Amino acid sequence: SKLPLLTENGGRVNRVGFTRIAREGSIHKFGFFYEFTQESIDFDSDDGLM
Amino acid sequence: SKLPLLTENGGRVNRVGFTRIAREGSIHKFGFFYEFTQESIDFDSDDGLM
Repeated sequence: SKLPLLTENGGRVNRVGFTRIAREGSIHKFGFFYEFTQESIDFDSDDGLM
Repeated sequence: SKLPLLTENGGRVNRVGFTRIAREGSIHKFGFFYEFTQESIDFDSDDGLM
């Protein structure tokens, strides 16, 4: 019932349209840290602690 | 009962005929279109829309 049929006289028949879509995404921020003292390094048994 | 049996006298017996059929096909017309304006091209963000 929706086939674009055409007669020998043509005319303004079977017009169509188009569409488009948009996608999006965003970034975020992360981080963490730790703290220490000089003694916690110098007097510790393991010299490879850091 | 319908075998073409023939005797020694021959004669006009067991005549047959033939037939033929006609097939047909035809073509049809199709088409469609779309329209646009100059502003839909010049002011649109996407220079590759067309």
